Amino acid sequence: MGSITENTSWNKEFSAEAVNGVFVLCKSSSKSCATNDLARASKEYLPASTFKIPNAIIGLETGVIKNEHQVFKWDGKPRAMKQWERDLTLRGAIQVSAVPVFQQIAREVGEVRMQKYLKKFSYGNQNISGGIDKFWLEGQLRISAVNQVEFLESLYLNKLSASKENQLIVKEALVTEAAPEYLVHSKTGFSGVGTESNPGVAWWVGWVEKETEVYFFAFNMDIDNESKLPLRKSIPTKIMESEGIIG
Ligand SMILES: *C(=O)N1C[C@H](NOS(=O)(=O)O)CC[C@H]1C(N)=O
Ligand code: NA
Repeated sequence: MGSITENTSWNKEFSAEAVNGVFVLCKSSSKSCATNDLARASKEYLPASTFKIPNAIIGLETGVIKNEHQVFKWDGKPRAMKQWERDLTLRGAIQVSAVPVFQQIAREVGEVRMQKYLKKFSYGNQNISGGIDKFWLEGQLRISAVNQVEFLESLYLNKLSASKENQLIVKEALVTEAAPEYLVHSKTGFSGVGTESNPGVAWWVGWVEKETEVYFFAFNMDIDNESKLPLRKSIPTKIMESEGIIG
């Protein structure tokens, strides 16, 4: 990233909901990004389910995921959310955010390869300690909104250290809104409600293509009650609607 510039006009969307959080928005490239909070833009948080993006790429690159038509079969044993109790494609597993599919991917990738790829991707603090199947859920890995937009820009441009076909496969799995005039790729996350005096984090990260332009975005907020979870999309959506990007 080049520079990060404060835009105070976005604060109103946070204060109206009593949300402590940050939005980072970059037109064309991470050369120039805007944010409501310079300090929070670079503060690092657990990635939670946003980690499915690098994890999917690493799974493909290592051959743990064979291709985009692989079916991750459900063994019929209880999973923590009922929407995960079914056979899933890669896109299906990302869209329903099926943690156990990605835990098994991570186990098969292994610590050595996982560390190597997070270094190649400059992914956050690159700290995978805490258990190979949970470091991004409750371990020591942390990433900022700025770093998310840098990582997503590389993915958009096919510039990550991975094959172009594998980056294209994961990008297809990340489409969340299609209109004739714009296309959104994105991923949500929610670490949990945290503990006393130590809130969890909620995320929405991605990019928007409109006309011949591209906008990279990353939102996070502190959260201690799950009723507030939809704000992770509604606050940044309102900002991007106000900017004329979506809608
Ligand atoms: C990811 O953050 N997780 C898996 C699943 N994600 O759905 S979300 O992206 O809509 O928040 C549920 C929340 C969370 C988890 N419990 O691990
Ligand atoms: Na939501």
